[PDB]
Amino acid sequence: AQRPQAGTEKSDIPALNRRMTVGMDEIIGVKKAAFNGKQHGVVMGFFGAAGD
Amino acid sequence: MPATNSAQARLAAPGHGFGGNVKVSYGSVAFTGTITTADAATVCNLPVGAIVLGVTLESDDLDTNATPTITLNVGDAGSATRYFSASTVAQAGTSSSAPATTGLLWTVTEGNTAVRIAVANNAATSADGSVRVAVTYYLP
Amino acid sequence: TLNIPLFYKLGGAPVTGDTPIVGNETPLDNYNCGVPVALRGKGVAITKNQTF
Amino acid sequence: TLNIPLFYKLGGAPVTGDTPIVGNETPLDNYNCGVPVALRGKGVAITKNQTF
Repeated sequence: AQRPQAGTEKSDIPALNRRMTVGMDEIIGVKKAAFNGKQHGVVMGFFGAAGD
Repeated sequence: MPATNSAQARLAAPGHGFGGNVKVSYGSVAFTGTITTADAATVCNLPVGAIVLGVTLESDDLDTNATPTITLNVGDAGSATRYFSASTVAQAGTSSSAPATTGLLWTVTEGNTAVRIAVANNAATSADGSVRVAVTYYLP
Repeated sequence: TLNIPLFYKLGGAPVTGDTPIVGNETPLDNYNCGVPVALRGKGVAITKNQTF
Repeated sequence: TLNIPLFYKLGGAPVTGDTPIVGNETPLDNYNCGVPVALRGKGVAITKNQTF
């Protein structure tokens, strides 16, 4: 919905540069494809990894 | 041992700006006439998404008797005695300015955004005065 | 939010011998998937007490 | 001596739903490393009693 955009602000007094804030903002949504209660394109697999 | 770090466990942390640098709401309800237990009045009104920090209750002398018996309750529409229960600061013998001790750090729900003052016990001899409430809170 | 459709395959039996192409109906399957979208961001402050 | 700075990465939580880009601050981490410097040497002598 919105690409990440940046912006800055002079907070306390713009003449007496005592404070400044930078920031970034985003509108996005991520979801796994699901139809009729089923995974659309993923096969999950569980294996025993010992981690030695 | 399973006492982990809080539901807060990852972020940075607030300072100068438009956040929830803590706030007040103040009202001065004026009682007059005779004072029975059929009294109710809003003094102030609160947000929805806010957590209370502390309530200060200062009143005048409302029952000038040798044995005073006036008694106040401070709360909202859900719980009539949520902040103060049997305050007795309006009596002419005791002292005023009692801070709140019950129900402090809790998120306000919908329909509970108006602070009422209800009279719990009848006044033996009603005088004229006023009651002040200051409620501190903040927002996310 | 944003809804995405899906059509399945076709399912029955080949109408053997005598049967119409007007008598014996099929439906075609159809489903949905909706992705919700939210705002999010992050910011950093810079003072002057820690800058000179 | 010579001092060298370092900046870390960024740390918190994405300010979900409603929150400003002016309310909820971060610091940026910063560190130092200083290398000290010293003199050093070596020498060799040659006579004439051991040279003719």
